[PDB]
Amino acid sequence: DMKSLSAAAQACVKKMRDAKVNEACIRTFIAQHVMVSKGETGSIPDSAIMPVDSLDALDSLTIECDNAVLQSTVVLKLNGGLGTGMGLCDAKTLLEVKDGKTFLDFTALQVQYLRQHCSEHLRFMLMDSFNTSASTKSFLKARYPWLYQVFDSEVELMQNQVPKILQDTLEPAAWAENPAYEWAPPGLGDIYTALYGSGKLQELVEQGYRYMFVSNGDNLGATIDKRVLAYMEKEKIDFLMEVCRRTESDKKGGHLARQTVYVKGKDGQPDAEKRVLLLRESAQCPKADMESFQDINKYSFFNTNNLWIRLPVLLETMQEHGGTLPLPVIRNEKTVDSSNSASPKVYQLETAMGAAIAMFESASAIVVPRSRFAPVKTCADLLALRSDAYVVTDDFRLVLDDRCHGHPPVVDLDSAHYKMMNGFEKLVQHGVPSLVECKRVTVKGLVQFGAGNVLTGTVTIENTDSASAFVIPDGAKLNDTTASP
Repeated sequence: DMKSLSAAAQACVKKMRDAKVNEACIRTFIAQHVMVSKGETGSIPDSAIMPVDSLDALDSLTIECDNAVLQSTVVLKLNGGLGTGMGLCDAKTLLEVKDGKTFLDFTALQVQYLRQHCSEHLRFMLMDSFNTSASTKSFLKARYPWLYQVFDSEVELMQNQVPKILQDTLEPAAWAENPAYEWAPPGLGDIYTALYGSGKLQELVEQGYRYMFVSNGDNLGATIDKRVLAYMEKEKIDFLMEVCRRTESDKKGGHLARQTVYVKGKDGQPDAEKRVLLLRESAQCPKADMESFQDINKYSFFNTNNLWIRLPVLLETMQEHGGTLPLPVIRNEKTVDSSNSASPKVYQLETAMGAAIAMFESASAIVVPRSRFAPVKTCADLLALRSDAYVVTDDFRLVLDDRCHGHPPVVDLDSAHYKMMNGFEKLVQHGVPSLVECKRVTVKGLVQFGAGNVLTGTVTIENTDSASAFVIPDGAKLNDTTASP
């Protein structure tokens, strides 16, 4: 808290103040710092948690909220990330997904739709990083002028940065070579801090906003559902997390868990127990416990990052904690320069947005279909979306064509040539093949689609000479075949 801080901590405070990091962020970080200095490692072992047996599901819900609720609703999209995994040096949300629209186009259109059809007061917010801000703003200025006019004052929330601290001392790392490396984002849990520190949460609450839907900017599936709001009104939920069933491909990703608090009586005469939901990511899991962490039957619920928050409760909670949300610290072990392994060893302190599930008395989780968690991880994914296996709804949502029957075309793309965006674009330079009526397409080696290519059933296009490009001709219809030169 007040100093009454250690020298290491004060040095952190000093560096942040000089930099001039937001005070809420300083308060939040320092509280983490103190924990770490008292021995907190952030580890969550299997002994400390129980699995969650069952949860309500979205599919049970039919009732839609009315317009008046939406009027009190804020959409916040996390827009910090770069497109780096796909070779894209820009905000990930600015990647073109379908029909020449970005993720951000779809979100902005969805919002406009809600504003047009339900509620002009529904608010839209972006959480940007320093890396993404200018580009996002320029994109709006061109394409969404209404957002642009309010960008600095209403839309944009800035992510904080926090100092890396040396492992032995907890004092700020120094890297004369590159001073930026001294800093890191804090990461996703920082949203609460940013919202509080900026004064935005207070502003939102005072204007009468009641709900926030928070989601990844890169999740196409994350769209406002009116059922969820009605459910929140009805059940009086303060924090709601959407989860999907954890599949094998998610076994290395964050799961739901529970703990219990037994409150002995305590002059009521009744011994009470409360369930507490929490999130556990792999960085919190001891090696000994990892195989269990990876048991998808046992921990079957995966956090989507679609979160619904009752804003006044969040504010009141932050206020009751010295203007913070005291999320559990994740204390990563790193080197100040990650790539250089002789750099000083550091702790990078982060929190998870999802981890807020533990902070509220009225928190729950709801099982949602996988369609609500639809990121683009690979150019193979992008291929499927750009294809006619997907259609755009009246309200600007992306959904599978009916003919798919809930099954996407499976796309296998050679990572020698298509891992990155420049490579991918080249493959589709003369058009995107029709994949709707296609179960699987595999592309091996260097290929270019023709215009008007239609793939049916299972198709492989293989070119085995890497000094060549195999070009499919216009009109090609390939059904249940392998094509090759």
